[PDB]
Amino acid sequence: SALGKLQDVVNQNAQALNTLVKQLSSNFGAISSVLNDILSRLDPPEAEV
Amino acid sequence: FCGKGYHLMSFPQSAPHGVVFLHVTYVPAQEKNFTTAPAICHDGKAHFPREGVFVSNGTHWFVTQRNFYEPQIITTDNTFVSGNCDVVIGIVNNTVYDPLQPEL
Amino acid sequence: YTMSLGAENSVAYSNNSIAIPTNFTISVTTEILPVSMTKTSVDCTMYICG
Amino acid sequence: DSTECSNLLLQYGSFCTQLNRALTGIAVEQDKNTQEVFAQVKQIYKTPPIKDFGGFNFSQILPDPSKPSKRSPIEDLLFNKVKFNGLTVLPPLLTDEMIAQYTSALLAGTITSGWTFGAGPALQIPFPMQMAYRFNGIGVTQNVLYENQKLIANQFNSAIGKIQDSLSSTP
Ligand SMILES: *[C@@H]1O[C@H](CO)[C@@H](O[C@@H]2O[C@H](CO)[C@@H](O)[C@H](O)[C@H]2NC(C)=O)[C@H](O)[C@H]1NC(C)=O
Ligand SMILES: *[C@@H]1O[C@H](CO)[C@@H](O[C@@H]2O[C@H](CO)[C@@H](O)[C@H](O)[C@H]2NC(C)=O)[C@H](O)[C@H]1NC(C)=O
Ligand SMILES: *[C@@H]1O[C@H](CO)[C@@H](O)[C@H](O)[C@H]1NC(C)=O
Ligand SMILES: *[C@@H]1O[C@H](CO)[C@@H](O)[C@H](O)[C@H]1NC(C)=O
Ligand SMILES: *[C@@H]1O[C@H](CO)[C@@H](O)[C@H](O)[C@H]1NC(C)=O
Ligand SMILES: *[C@@H]1O[C@H](CO)[C@@H](O)[C@H](O)[C@H]1NC(C)=O
Repeated sequence: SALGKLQDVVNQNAQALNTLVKQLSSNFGAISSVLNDILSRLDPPEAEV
Repeated sequence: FCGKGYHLMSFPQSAPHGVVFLHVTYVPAQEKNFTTAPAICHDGKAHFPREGVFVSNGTHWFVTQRNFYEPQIITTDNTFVSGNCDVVIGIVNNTVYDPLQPEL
Repeated sequence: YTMSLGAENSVAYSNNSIAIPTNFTISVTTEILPVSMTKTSVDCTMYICG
Repeated sequence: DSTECSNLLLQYGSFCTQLNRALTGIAVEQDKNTQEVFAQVKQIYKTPPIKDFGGFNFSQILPDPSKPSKRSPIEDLLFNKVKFNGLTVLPPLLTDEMIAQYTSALLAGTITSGWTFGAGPALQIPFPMQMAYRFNGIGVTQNVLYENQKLIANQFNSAIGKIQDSLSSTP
């Protein structure tokens, strides 16, 4: 644990990026987290929503 | 600021996204008990140490540097005089040697 | 348990007693500090809309 | 406690996890802050039974044993002067009593051994002699203190008394 001070910085930043990327798998209330599924399934007036 | 103890020097080492400092310090060891006094009374005059502190081994008085025990004879060359022996609290009676005396 | 804050120690204080080191040790200690982070960058439009 | 809301909340990803982690990090830091300031001694130093420091009185900063909290007169003054929604408060690792103990160890160390305990072993020195060294530090010869010891002790003792009077009054 001698160099925990430096490792902690690396770990915190890696964690932040992993979270940022994982959020792209969330729906946020949308029918799908995948943008292509929305465009393929719905006509423009509904896809935009 | 630069490690525990009395700072002597430091050496940098580089590290991944950071720096490591190796701090070299002086640490006192193996202390001994001595009897002390604020001043020495001689010829009605109060003598104070110029650099160190007055200590006694139980029978004899010496003056030594503060951070390392290295006892020396109390002389006019390592003390200074200020005032008489009436003011200082805890002043003790001890001869102060004058290096010129043996010459004259 | 209730933690202790360290060993108890009382200094042999008196009005005419002094302690003086007769020896010393050279000690070397290490101190580690962070200086920088990974320089990340994100393309907003690409992240959001691909 | 609504299941319908909870199921909808899950669709927003890990926002809640991030928020919980941020607050946990702060809570931990608060104990690190206290530890760094107060826990600077590896030993708990005690003052002598006989408070003879050459006329220098420290009774207002040293622990008062008549108090259950074992706080000084000044500390006691300082302390007197200053869920339904899933909100909680966590206790500090160190209690007020433990912090007070650290402070008293620092005071006992300074009074009996000057600065030596902060850089190694605690080495006893007469308080008047410690002050004499501190006078040298500021470019004043030692004899100035020894020849004015009563005056210096009196000025010191009065200054400390003024501190308590100021704090107890100024709102
Ligand atoms: C000051 O301390 C040093 C150790 O830090 C002493 O040196 C050691 O002395 C012992 C014998 O008593 C040897 O066996 C060790 O090998 C020595 N160590 C080193 C690094 O030399 C030194 O003698 C002490 N000085 C005095 C006056 O006691
Ligand atoms: C150190 O100072 C304190 C505070 O001035 C002294 O306590 C006072 O002592 C007198 C005489 O017994 C009492 O009448 C006061 O009421 C005390 N004041 C407080 C706040 O308690 C204490 O006596 C002094 N110690 C020495 C050795 O002089
Ligand atoms: C100095 O004397 C005290 C007792 O008054 C003793 O406890 C302490 O260990 C002594 N210090 C040394 C270095 O011998
Ligand atoms: C004090 O030092 C002197 C000079 O070295 C020596 O003659 C004397 O015996 C010492 N006294 C004691 C108690 O060691
Ligand atoms: C120490 O206190 C005693 C009284 O117990 C006194 O006679 C002596 O002169 C004092 N010494 C110093 C250095 O203050
Ligand atoms: C020091 O010596 C003087 C005489 O030169 C004497 O009057 C005085 O009482 C002595 N002080 C002590 C503490 O013995």
